[PDB]
Amino acid sequence: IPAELRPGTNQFLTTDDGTAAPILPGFTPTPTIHIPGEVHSLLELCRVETILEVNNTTEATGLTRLLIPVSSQNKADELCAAFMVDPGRIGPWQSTLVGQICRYYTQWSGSLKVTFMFTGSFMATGKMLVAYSPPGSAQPANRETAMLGTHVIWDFGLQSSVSLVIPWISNAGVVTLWYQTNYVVPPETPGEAYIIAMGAAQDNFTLKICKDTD
Amino acid sequence: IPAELRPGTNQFLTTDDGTAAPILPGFTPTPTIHIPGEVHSLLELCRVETILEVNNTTEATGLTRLLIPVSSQNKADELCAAFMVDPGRIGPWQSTLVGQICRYYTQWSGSLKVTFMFTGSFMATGKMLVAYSPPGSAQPANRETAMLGTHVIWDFGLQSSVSLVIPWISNAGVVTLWYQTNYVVPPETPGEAYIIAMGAAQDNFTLKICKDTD
Amino acid sequence: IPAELRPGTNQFLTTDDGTAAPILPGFTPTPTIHIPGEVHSLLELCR
Amino acid sequence: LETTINHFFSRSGLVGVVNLTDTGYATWDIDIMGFVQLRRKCEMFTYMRFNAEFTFVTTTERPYMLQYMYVPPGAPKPTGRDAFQWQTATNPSVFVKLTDPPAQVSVPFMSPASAYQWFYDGYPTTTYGLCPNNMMGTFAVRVVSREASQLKLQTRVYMKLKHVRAWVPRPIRSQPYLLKNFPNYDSITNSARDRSSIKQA
Amino acid sequence: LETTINHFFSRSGLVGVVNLTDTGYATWDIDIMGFVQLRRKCEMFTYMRFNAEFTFVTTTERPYMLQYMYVPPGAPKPTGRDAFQWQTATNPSVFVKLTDPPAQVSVPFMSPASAYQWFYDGYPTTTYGLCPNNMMGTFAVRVVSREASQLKLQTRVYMKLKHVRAWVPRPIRSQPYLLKNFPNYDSITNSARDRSSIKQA
Amino acid sequence: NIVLAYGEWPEYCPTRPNRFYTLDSKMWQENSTGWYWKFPDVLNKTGVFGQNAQFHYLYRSGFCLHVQCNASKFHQGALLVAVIPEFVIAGRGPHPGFTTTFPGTTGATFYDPYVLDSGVPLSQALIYPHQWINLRTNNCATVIVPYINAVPFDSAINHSNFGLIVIPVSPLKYSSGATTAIPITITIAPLNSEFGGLR
Amino acid sequence: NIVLAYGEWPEYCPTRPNRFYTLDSKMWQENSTGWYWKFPDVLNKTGVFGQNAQFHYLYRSGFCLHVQCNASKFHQGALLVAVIPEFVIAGRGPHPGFTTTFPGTTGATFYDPYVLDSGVPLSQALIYPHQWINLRTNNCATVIVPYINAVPFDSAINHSNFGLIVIPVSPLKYSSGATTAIPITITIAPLNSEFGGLR
Repeated sequence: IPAELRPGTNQFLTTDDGTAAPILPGFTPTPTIHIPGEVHSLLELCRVETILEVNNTTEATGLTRLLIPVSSQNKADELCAAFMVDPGRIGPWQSTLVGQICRYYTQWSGSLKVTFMFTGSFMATGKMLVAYSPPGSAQPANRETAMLGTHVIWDFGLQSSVSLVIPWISNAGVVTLWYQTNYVVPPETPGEAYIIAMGAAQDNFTLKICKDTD
Repeated sequence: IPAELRPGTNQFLTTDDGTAAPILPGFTPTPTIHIPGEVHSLLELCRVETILEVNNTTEATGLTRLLIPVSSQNKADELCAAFMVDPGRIGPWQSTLVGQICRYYTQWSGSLKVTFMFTGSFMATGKMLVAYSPPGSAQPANRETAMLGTHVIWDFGLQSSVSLVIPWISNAGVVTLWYQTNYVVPPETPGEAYIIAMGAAQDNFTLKICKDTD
Repeated sequence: IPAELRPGTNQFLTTDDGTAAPILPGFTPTPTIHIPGEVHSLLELCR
Repeated sequence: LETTINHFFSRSGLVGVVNLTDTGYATWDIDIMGFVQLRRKCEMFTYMRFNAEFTFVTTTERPYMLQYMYVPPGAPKPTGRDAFQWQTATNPSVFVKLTDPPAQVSVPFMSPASAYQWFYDGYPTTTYGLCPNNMMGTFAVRVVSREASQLKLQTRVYMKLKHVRAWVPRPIRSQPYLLKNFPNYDSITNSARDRSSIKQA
Repeated sequence: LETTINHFFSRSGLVGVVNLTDTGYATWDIDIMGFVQLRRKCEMFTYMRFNAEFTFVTTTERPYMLQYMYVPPGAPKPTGRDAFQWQTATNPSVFVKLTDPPAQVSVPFMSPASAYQWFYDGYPTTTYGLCPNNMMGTFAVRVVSREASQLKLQTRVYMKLKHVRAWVPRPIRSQPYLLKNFPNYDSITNSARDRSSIKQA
Repeated sequence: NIVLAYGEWPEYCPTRPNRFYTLDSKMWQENSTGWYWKFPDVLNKTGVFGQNAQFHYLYRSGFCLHVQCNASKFHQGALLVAVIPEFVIAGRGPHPGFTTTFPGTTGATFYDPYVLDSGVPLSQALIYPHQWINLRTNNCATVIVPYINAVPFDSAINHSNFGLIVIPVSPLKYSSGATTAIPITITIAPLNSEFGGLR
Repeated sequence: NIVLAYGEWPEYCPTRPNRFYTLDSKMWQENSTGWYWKFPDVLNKTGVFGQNAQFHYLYRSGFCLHVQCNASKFHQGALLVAVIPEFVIAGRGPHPGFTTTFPGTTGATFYDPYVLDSGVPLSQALIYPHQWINLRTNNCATVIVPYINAVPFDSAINHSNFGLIVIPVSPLKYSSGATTAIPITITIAPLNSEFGGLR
């Protein structure tokens, strides 16, 4: 039969589909068994709430950078902590599981959520104003100009944890938290506690073109 | 028609499937007939009980290395013979048919069996304790610490042969045999006999990746 | 489409089956007639 | 999608770089833990299972009949270019000329256990965490002539992973490592770069 | 499986190594009993039946029209490179250039009896155990030019066995053998290496 | 409440031989830094299981855990109970040795908890089946672990299936007059053990 | 009891011509070392079969054997009756000659039984259809052998179809006063002979 050779044959494409010849024909491999915990796609990995570094100052040096301090002498409406919502930029998200698998996959889009929890005594009681701003502006200044946004008045005597759904990032957006009340202790009780943060991605978090890391 | 040439064409693979052109077309070979004893696979070869060398000492030198001596002056519970259950290691199994076709086929697994038979006079009478140990430990020391294993109390007046099924070797395990009684003779009878051993593989004896021998 | 070249292509086998291209396409030969005494195989000669 | 685990491994990157002088030959153990771009993507998981295919690219500095042998795990490695291991028919070898487009061959899954283990906590009975069931063999590149090759050739070995299936995950490595096959880290770097204060995002 | 008798012979190993100077040609009888790796695997059985295919690999030290003739059993072997046996059309020959990928050809089953016999106990009427029905022929490698070749070329011949069927078995050889086609052994080595005593496994 | 490790309910498919064992309670101070145990090693030379794992050289079992610390309402802090499969101590600097990797019932301690002594940062340790013991909500934690191994059997002495880690993330603060240490007791019960072969 | 060589019951598909022949009994001493016969040669120049195999030059037959040794209850030892197809004497050192390879009815003896005079070790000789004559169980052995050849015919004089070997594996020991030698008699009967062509 006649045949021609179009340009592009004698080449090695480095991303190809045609199988080579097997070097050991007739070899039957050892058959698999039911090992529990099989991962089909790595989208299931980035839906795991992992610990978020916030106190990434110079003098942190250890496990103390995994936690946000809460005093008992702070006057009302003074910012406790603040960080950008940026899965991939050099900062707080660089320690979580989202922030590592988004150094791959150049373009991302989705809906991240942020979870806090509290680590004080049972007798303590306070409130927090977890705020949020769209990426148009910078962080607010006062408690009043932060109150008008997407606040969640989270207190301590009832709930020990709270979440917050951030809608539709792409390739900033700033979250803060304000005191909004005093931190109240009974006597013979240590008056310091810490709030560790979390981080995860919800269902519509998609990725695009692959890219090597670091 | 257009066609391309993927990398990997102009090569000789040394394990290939495509037939060359026949050099004598039209030649009809001489047709076969019914020669009895056709072997389809060599798994049928390693299910043949062959004679196992046990007395492979220095001073054996001949047919006397195919047999285990049995005295008539041995005191009770003294080890008559002992050897590893290792189809392929340098030792007793190197003479049998299993031990040659497992120098090929690097990885083996199965269930070997060991058969003995006795070669004394009709008037003789004794017993033997064919023992076995798992490959965790070494051989036992006394008759008592060998009795607790997988013993088969084989005697001479009733049975002239006995087998023993060894479960699930892979890529040691030690078999012995103990006297457990005196060797009893009537007068005008030679008081020495020999026990030759066998060796075979049962049904679930499988092999894996091919390898050249010696 | 992808394709490979197994060893044994660029060779002349001296006992082959593939037809070459005809050098005169469209040429119809002169048709045969009934010449008596046709030999199909040479086994008939040795009898 | 392109976030499935098969597409995440389906690029054919460089593994090892092998050069030979004329000694006369050059061997190379099979290991994927050669570069840091592939180790950080394969200590992600604990149990893996995959077939691999290769490609040998040859850069001189004409064609010769150089071969690429293959050693299945257990067979002895060659010691000289004219030893008797080069003609054992149980070692599948590939004869490829230089000027031809590069060679390509597949390797099936040879480990005795159901999947490869990148983390073993035990002993075979310095012998801590060396599972012998990860051996895949060598290649032992040899130029074929009767004598006096004189090429000074350098090959490159590429690797594509196919049909891969992964089990239970682990977190990624966050520090550089000293040794080749051990997680030793010489205690410390951080994970996130610092900023000025806890405020002022 | 891979313990069937077809897979046990299905590797293409080396058989003979043939070199030619310019004399001018080089012949080679067909025999599988050349190396000990194939003799110990073929004195296993008594009656065999198989088709074979070959491959000729050429290592100089450009392309020439060297041919590979074939002699069916009974035809006369060539005596000179310009004799009249090179043009007999009943000998199937294969013209292959040097720079091309290597030649490959199949040979059908030519013995007069139903299967090949590796053990004959009788006479054709020093003539003990020489069955003439194992002849398969030669190849007679010749470089083709009008005069003055001047190559100093060396070929290698590979062999794959196909469709093989074996009959009644025999035990393996356990001693080295002196002569080429006789089991003479010069009486003695043992089979199993010794240990200290009958006890102490 | 309870956390199935990857959702198995460990069944089995060699005989088939359940007492609630109780390891000895560790004291937790201010400047403590963590513990680890590496099952199924700590059940050796202990009980009828120890007489079934030292003599038999094939093994398969699953476990049910119960980590429980008792603290009054005037303390604070939060632990972290994770179950890591094939947990390998790296060694600093230089291999770690033997009495560091197999601690026995006295579970060994950490040096650098931020990198888990293996170069793996603690920020992402919640991939493993975790359970927060926060001292203002509860005082217990329960993990059920199936048999997670590539080969369907192993030896009991050599190969460790997994490990159990307990890490104080937020340190314990307490006003003066209260007790300095807080105990942590652990309960281990084999679920479906199945041994094989006697030596 | 009886052992069919590879399970044939030898039928046939040239005329079609059964007396129980009896070879002469060999004596077995202490230091004896074996015998072999190489059928169908030993039936030549003997009986009506000898007048049918010397004049006809095509041949096909099958055999029925009966090796039987008579020993009292005060001896011991064990023989080995095997039937080897295409059994070739190698020759030591140098070809063996003619009166060594075709012994006639007086079956020739071995030199080195451990390698069967062909480089083949005796440890694996039980691939062939074997039957143990153990002197404390029985005193007889019976092998039926079909016609095993690639070509469907051969000459009777030149080509030997197979051989019969008798090897003392365990040597004969006896207390003083008993007889020194033990006889071994053999019975040969052709089953389905079919000759062809007369010269």
